[PDB]
Amino acid sequence: QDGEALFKSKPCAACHSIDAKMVGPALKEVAAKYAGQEGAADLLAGHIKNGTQGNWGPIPMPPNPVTEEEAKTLAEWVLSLK
Ligand code: HEC
Ligand SMILES: [Zn+2]
Ligand SMILES: [Zn+2]
Repeated sequence: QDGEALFKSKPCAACHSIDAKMVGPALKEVAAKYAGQEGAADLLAGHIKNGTQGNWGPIPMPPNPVTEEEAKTLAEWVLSLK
């Protein structure tokens, strides 16, 4: 599956929109923040799979039910969002 397909088949939409702020940052805003940051795809892939907190606010993103390979597809897709 591609990034947009995984975005809908995994639980992401409970907390994220592509364009609007929900629980987590809008995915276009993640793309904007990490544009030009060397290494961002691997960083986001680990965060999508394993969870993270404190990059955008106090609310954490729990770990997600994704494989490495799904997390990498999703991270590359998120970074592509313009
Ligand atoms: C609520 C329970 C969430 C679900 C389900 C998913 N995400 Fe999330 N995400 C959420 C929050 C609250 C945050 C911000 C955390 C913080 O650091 O303040 C995030 C963050 C992201 C990011 C950005 C990470 C970064 O390093 O800046 C991405 C790319 C992201 N989330 C993607 C993502 C995907 C692909 C999900 C489905 C697999 C997903 N999230 C689930 C909240 C929640
Ligand atoms: Zn597609
Ligand atoms: Zn899967």
